[PDB]
Amino acid sequence: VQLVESGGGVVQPGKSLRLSCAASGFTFSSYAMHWVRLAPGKGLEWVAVISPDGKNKYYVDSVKGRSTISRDNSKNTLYLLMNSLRAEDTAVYYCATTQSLWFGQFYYIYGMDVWGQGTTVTV
Amino acid sequence: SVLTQPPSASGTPGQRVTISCSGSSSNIGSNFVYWYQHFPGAAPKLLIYRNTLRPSGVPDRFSGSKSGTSASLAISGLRSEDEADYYCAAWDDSLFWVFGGGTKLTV
Amino acid sequence: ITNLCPFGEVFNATRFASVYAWNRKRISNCVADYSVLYNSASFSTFKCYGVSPTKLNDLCFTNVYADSFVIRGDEVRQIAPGQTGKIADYNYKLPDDFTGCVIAWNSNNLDSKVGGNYNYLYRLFRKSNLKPFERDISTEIYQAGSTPCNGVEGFNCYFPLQSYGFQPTNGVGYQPYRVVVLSFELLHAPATVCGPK
Ligand SMILES: *[C@@H]1O[C@H](CO)[C@@H](O[C@@H]2O[C@H](CO)[C@@H](O)[C@H](O)[C@H]2NC(C)=O)[C@H](O)[C@H]1NC(C)=O
Repeated sequence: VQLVESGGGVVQPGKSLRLSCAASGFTFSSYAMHWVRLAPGKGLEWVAVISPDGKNKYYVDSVKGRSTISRDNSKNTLYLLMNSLRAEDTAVYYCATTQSLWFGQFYYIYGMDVWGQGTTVTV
Repeated sequence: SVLTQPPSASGTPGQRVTISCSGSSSNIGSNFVYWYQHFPGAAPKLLIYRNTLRPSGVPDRFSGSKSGTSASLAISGLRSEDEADYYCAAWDDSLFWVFGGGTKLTV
Repeated sequence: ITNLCPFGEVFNATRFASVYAWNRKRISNCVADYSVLYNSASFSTFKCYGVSPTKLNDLCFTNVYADSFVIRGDEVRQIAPGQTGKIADYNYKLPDDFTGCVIAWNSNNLDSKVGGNYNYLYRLFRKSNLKPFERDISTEIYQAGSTPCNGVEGFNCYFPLQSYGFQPTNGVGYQPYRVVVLSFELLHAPATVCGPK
């Protein structure tokens, strides 16, 4: 269960960014992916959840209608697309893999289990 | 952060320290709250899930419980190398994964 | 009229059953007064899928079943044909075709002690969608994926019963609601339950 991330370079406000999380050591198609962020001087804040099938997904209120979450099982990759950023969006973004096998649509038993390396983003 | 937590806590090494996480009835009640720890400059790790369970490789010192619209965590035999921020995260009934403000622990 | 039905026993009760094992009472051989219970406005929601409630006393049946349990005030709508969720999917599902009434009334004062009640548990994570009118007291640890848990708990193995967080102050949403379902059945034997003559 090894998770890595890439992207999130120094980008000025109003531009678009793509973050790629790569996973290994398990079946990437049997788990629901989580995206979260850690802002300086603030507690961890959830960003979004994407189901393994991609049919069902949810976003946090702050980032709603200005972002996209996608997953490629064949390449075992997780893409986060951000557009129209702002000052507060600057944070270390993290990709997390649930351990519980997907067996329905509950989204409260699905845990933010072992974490990824995460990458900084500055707006 | 709908959840509320004490700004910080500390104590001697080994008096069974406790940390309380408070939230409404739509975040930590009728759902589950998981507790993670964040080391300074290191990736967070899972400590307690489902309010009582524990993952492999985590010692028996950490324990957790829920008492209605609020949860608590207990660390017995605290060592000096447990400095980290403890976060309690629960699923809001509607769409959210509410996170706690944090708990800066010191020895 | 000589003898009346025991609606008081199933309505005014202190020890009131939970949802995952909903209490079932069989009523027959007695005259039932539906007008008295309908006129009273104490009942928050009084729906009747079938015959009109006001004419209930004009109908005769051979058996009626009084199901009873407690649920969150928010999800009281789930007790009705068709609707699906966490109560009508894994706990208590009515058939698509229905004939009974569904009384549901608030009971915040009578329950939800200061420190919490915790006496009401609801099922969760059922293996398959529940067929109509089935109760499953089984507490066997749930499983998914492929690995079977040997009576232990962890990832992929859950405890199917979850307790409510009833408190004296929670809002009209997450407050206890006592629900009683009066399902009639014509069957074939001569009708017994009827209205006053
Ligand atoms: C359940 O108890 C309540 C409260 O006692 C009943 O409502 C009224 O109670 C008073 C005294 O307790 C009686 O004098 C009234 O006659 C009751 N109302 C009616 C319409 O009879 C309530 O009736 C009881 N439940 C049933 C099915 O009778």
